[PDB]
Amino acid sequence: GEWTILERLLEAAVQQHSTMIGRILLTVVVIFRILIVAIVGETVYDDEQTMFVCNTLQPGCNQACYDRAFPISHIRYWVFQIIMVCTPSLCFITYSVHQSSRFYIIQVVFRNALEIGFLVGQYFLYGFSVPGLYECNRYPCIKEVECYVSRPTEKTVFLVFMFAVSGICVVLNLAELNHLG
Amino acid sequence: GEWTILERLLEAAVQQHSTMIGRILLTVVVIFRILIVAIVGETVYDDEQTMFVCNTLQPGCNQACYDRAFPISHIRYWVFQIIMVCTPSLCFITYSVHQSSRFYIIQVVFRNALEIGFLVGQYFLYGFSVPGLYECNRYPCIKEVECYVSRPTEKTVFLVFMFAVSGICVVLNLAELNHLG
Amino acid sequence: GEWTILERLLEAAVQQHSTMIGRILLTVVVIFRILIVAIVGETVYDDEQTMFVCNTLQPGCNQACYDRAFPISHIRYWVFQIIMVCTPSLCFITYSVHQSSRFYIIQVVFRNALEIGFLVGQYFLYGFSVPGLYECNRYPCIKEVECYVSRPTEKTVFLVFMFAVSGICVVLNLAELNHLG
Amino acid sequence: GEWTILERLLEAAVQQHSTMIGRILLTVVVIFRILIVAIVGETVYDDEQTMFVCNTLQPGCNQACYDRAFPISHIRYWVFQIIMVCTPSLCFITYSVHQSSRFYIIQVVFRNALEIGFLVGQYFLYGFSVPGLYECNRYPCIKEVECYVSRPTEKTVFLVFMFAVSGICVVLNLAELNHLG
Amino acid sequence: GEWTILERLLEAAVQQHSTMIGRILLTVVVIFRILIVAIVGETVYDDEQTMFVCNTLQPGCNQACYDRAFPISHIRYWVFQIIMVCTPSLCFITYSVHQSSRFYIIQVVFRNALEIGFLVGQYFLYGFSVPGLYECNRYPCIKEVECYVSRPTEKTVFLVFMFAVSGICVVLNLAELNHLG
Amino acid sequence: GEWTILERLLEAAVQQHSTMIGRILLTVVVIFRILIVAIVGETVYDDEQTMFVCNTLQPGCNQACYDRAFPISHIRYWVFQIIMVCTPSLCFITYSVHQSSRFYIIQVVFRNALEIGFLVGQYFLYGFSVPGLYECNRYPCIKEVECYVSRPTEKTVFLVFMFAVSGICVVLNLAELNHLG
Amino acid sequence: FSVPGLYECNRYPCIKEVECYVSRPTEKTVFLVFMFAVSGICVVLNLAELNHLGW
Repeated sequence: GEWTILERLLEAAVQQHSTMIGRILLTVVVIFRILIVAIVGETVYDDEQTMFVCNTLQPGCNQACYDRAFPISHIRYWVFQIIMVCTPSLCFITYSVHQSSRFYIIQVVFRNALEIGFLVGQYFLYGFSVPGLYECNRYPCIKEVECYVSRPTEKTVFLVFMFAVSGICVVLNLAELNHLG
Repeated sequence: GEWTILERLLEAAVQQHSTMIGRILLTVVVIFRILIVAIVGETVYDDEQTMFVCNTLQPGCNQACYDRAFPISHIRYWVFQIIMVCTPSLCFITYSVHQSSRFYIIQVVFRNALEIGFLVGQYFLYGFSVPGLYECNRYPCIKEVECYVSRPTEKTVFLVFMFAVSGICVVLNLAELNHLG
Repeated sequence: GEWTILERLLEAAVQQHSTMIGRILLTVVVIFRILIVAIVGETVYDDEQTMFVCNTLQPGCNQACYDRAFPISHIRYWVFQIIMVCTPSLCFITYSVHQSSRFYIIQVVFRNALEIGFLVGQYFLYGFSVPGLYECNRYPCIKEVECYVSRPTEKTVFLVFMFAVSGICVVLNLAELNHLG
Repeated sequence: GEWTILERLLEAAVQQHSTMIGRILLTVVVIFRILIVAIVGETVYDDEQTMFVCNTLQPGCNQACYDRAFPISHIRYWVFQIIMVCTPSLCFITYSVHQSSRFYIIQVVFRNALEIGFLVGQYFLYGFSVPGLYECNRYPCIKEVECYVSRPTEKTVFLVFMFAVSGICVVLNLAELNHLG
Repeated sequence: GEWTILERLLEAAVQQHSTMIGRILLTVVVIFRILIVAIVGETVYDDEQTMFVCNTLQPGCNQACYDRAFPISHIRYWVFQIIMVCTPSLCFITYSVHQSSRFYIIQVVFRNALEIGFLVGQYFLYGFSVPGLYECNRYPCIKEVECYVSRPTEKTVFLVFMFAVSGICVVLNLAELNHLG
Repeated sequence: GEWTILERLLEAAVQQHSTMIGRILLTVVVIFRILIVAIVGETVYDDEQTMFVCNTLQPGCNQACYDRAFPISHIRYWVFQIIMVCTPSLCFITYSVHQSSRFYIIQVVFRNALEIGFLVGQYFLYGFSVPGLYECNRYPCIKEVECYVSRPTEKTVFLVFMFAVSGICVVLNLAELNHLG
Repeated sequence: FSVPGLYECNRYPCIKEVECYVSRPTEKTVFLVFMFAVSGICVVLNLAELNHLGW
C-alpha cells in the first residue's frame, strides 16, 4: 500500500501537546507496529492460499477449507488495527482548523477503548499459535479431511510478537489514563 | 495505482471554506475509505479468478461463470466511487482561478446525489454477503454447474464495512443539506 | 508506469493563459482519464492472455487467436491517447523559453484534430462491446475454432465509459473552437 | 526501473543554452520516447518467453529457439538507446562544474553519430515487422521445428512507431548540424 | 517495504552529538546493512518455497519439511535486526522534545546488548552455511525423506557476509564502550 | 531496490573537491553502471531459475545443477560492486562533520584497489560468455546430465558491456593515481 | 429399440444432472434390432408348433 500518505498525516498530526506517556506510546506504535507491518509482514502472508493444500480429490474443497481456517488474514487485521488506533490522533487535524484539553481527554479514553478492543479481538480470532494441520468438515468436502498450512512457525512468531506489542501499548494507555485520574 | 496524485490534488482542494459537517465528512472520507482501499482492499481481490473453480470439464466455462458471478470487481467499484465522490471538491481548483457561495450549494447537492446513487448501486449490484457457492447456467457450460469462490468471508466483511461507511457519509451529507436549509 | 513525470510536466505546463472551456476540458482530462487509467485500468487487462483459452489441441493456436482477436490492448491505446492529447499543452514548455495568441489557436486546432482522430479510431478498432466468444480461422488452427475471453463485461463497461468521456472532450473542443470563431 | 533519477539528471542538465532545433529535439525525445517506453513498452514484453511455444517434445528447445529468434529484447534496446542518446546532454553537468561553444559543437556531432548508429542498428537487428511464426534449426532441437510468437502485432506497431520517432530525431539532428555549418 | 520512512527517521535522528566511533558505526550500519538488505537480499529469498522440493508423493510434506528446515527466513531476521538495532538511536527524537549525557550512556549499553544478542542468535539459528540437502522426519511425511534447497550457495555467501558485518559492528560497540569507561 | 537512498547519499557526497579525472570517473559510474543496472539488468535475470531445465527425471537435479552453474547471479554481483566502489566516496560524509588532502589520497588508493579487485573477480567468476548448454555431474543427478540456460545471448552482451565499463573505470583510476604521483 | 449416444444422469455423487457419452451406439442399436428380429422369428415358430400339436 501507500504508507507514505498515512505517514504524512501522522507527521502533520503529532503537532499536538502530549505528555511523556503519550510520546512513549507514539514511539512504540511508530517503531514496533508500522515499520514491521509495512516491511516484514506483507511477504509472509503472500503465498498462503497458493501453498495451502488438502488431501482430497474434491474440486472446491481447498477454497472452502482455507476460508474456514483463515477467515481473515493476520496482516489485514493488523493493518486495520493500525489505521483505527491512530484515528483519535488524526482527529486533531480537523479540531485544529476549528480552533483556528477536553479533546485530549476524549482522545485518551477512545484510544484505550480501541486498544483493549483490538487486543481482545485478536485473542478470540486467532489465539496464540498457528498449527500446521487443520481438520475440515465443510461442503463440498466429504466428511472430514486434513489440510496443511504454509509457514506455520513464522506466523506463530508474528502472532506472539504482535500480542506482546499490543499488550505494551495497552499498559501505556492505562498508565496515562491513571495519570489523568 | 498512483494515489499520490489524487492526494496532492485533494490537498490543493481542501483550501475551500467549509462547515463543521463538511470537515467531519472529509475526515471520514480520508480515513475510512481512501486509506483502506489503497492499502488493504487490493490484495484481497488479487487471485479472484486464479482461485475460482468450477466442477466441469468444459473449456471456457470458468471464464463464463466468473464473468456471470462477478461482473465488476468490488475493489474497482469502490475506487471509482472514491474518485467520483471527490469530484465536487476537486472542481474548486478550477473555480478558484476564475475568481482571481452558490458554488458551495451546488457542491453539496451534487455530493449528496453522488453518495446516494453509489450507495443504492452498491446495494443492487452486490447485496450484503458473498456466498461460497455459485450456480451457473451459461454457455459453453452444460445445463447447470456449480462453482466455488475464493475468500468469501473476507469479502463479506469488506462489503459490510464499506456499506456502513457509505451510510455514515450519506447521513452526514443529509445533515449538512438540512443545515443549509 | 511512472505517471509522476507526466504529472510534473502537466503541472509546469498549465501555467498558460486559458479560457473557461479550456479549463473545463483540462479538469475532465485530469479527472476522468488520467486518474482512472493509472489506477483502475491496468489490473483489468493483466491476465488477458493467461486466461484466454481455445477449444483445440493445436500448439500455437492460443497465440494466433489472441493476436487476431485483440491486436492492441485497450489500456495501451488509452495510455497512448492520453499522452498524445496532452502534447499541444506540453509544447508550451518549449514555446515559453523562446519568448523569454497564434500558438493558442494552433494548440486548439491540433487538439481538436487529435481528439476526433482518436475517437474515430477507437470506434473502428473496438466498437461498443467485448463479446465473450470468438471465432478463429487463422494458422496454425484447424479450420474454425472457438475461443473464450476473460472478463468480457468489465471491459465492455470500460469501453462505454471511455467512449463517453472522449465524446465529452470532443464536444468541449468544438465549443471552444466555435468560441474562437 | 527508477526513471526519476534519469529525469532529475535531465532536469539539471537542460540548463544549457540551446537553439530552436535543439529544444524541438529535446521535446521529441522527452515526449515520444521516454514517456512511452517507461509506461507502455514494459508490459508488452513481459510474457514473451512464458508465452513462446514450439511444436516439439525436446527439452531445452524452447530456450534455444527463443534465444535464436529474439537475441535482445526490443524494450531493452530502446532503453539503452535512450540512455546513450542523452549522454552528450548529461556531460554538461561535468563541464559546468569544471568551468566553475566548442563543447556545444562536440555535443551536436556526437549526438548525430549516436542517433544514426542506433537507427541503423535497429534496422539491422529487427527490421520492420515481427512475424507470428519462426523456423528453428538449432540444438537440441531435431532438424527443423516451428515456433509461435506472443503478441506479434502489438510489437510490429511498436517497431514502426519507434522507427518513425528515431527518423524524426535524426532529421532534426541533421537540420541543426547543417545550421552550425 | 517502504524503507524511505525509516531513512527519514534516521535522518532526523542523527542530529545527536556523537563520537568518532559512533559515526564509524553508523557509517557501517548505513552502508553494509541497510543498502544491501533493501536492494540485494529480497530477491534471493523470493522463490525459496516455490523451488523447494522433496522426493515423496505425500501431500503436505513439502510444507512440513520447509517449515522444519527454515523456521524463519534469513531476510526477515536481518530486517528485524536492522530495525531493532536503530531503536536506541531513534529514541533521541522522543528525548529531544522532552529536553526542549546519561541518555548517551544508556544508548551505548543498550546498543551493545542488542548487537551481541542478535549476533549470538544468528549463530544459533542458522550457523555458517546452508546445505543443499535436508533430511526430514516430520508428519505427514513417511519415516525419513530427502529434500532439496534452492540457491544454497548464494545464501551461504549472504550468511558469511552478514556475520562478518555484525562482528564488525560488535567490535566497534565494544571499542566505544571501553572508551566511555 | 530503493536506489533513491543511494542516490541521495551520492548527491550529498559529491560536494568534495575533485580533479578532472575524478569527475570523468564519477560521470562514467553514474551513467554506465547505476542507470543500466537499476533499469535494464534486473529484468534479464528474473526468470533464470524458472526457465532453467535439465534432461532428467530426478527430483532435485534442477536445483543442484542451477546452483553449480550459477553460484551467484550476475546482477547481484554488479549491485554489490556498485555499492562497494562508492564507499570511499561515501566516507566523505563522515569525514566532513569532524571538521565542523591525506583523505583524498587514501580514497584514490582504496578506490583503485576495489576496482581492480572486482574486475579480476568478475573475470575469474564468469569469464567472457554465457553458453547455452551445461554439463552437470552433481548429486542427486545420475552420472552426467545436460541442462539448458535461459537467455544466454542477452547475458553475454551484458557481461561484455560490464567488463568494458569496468576496464574504463580502472584505466581512469590508474590515470588519476599516476597524476597524484 | 435403440441405444442413444447421450445420457443424462443425476445420481450421487454427481452434482445435479450431468451429461455422459456412450461408446459405439450405432453398432449396439443394430445388434439390438437384429436380436429382437431373431427372437421374434423363434417365438413365431414355437407358436406355430404349439398350435399344430396343441388343441
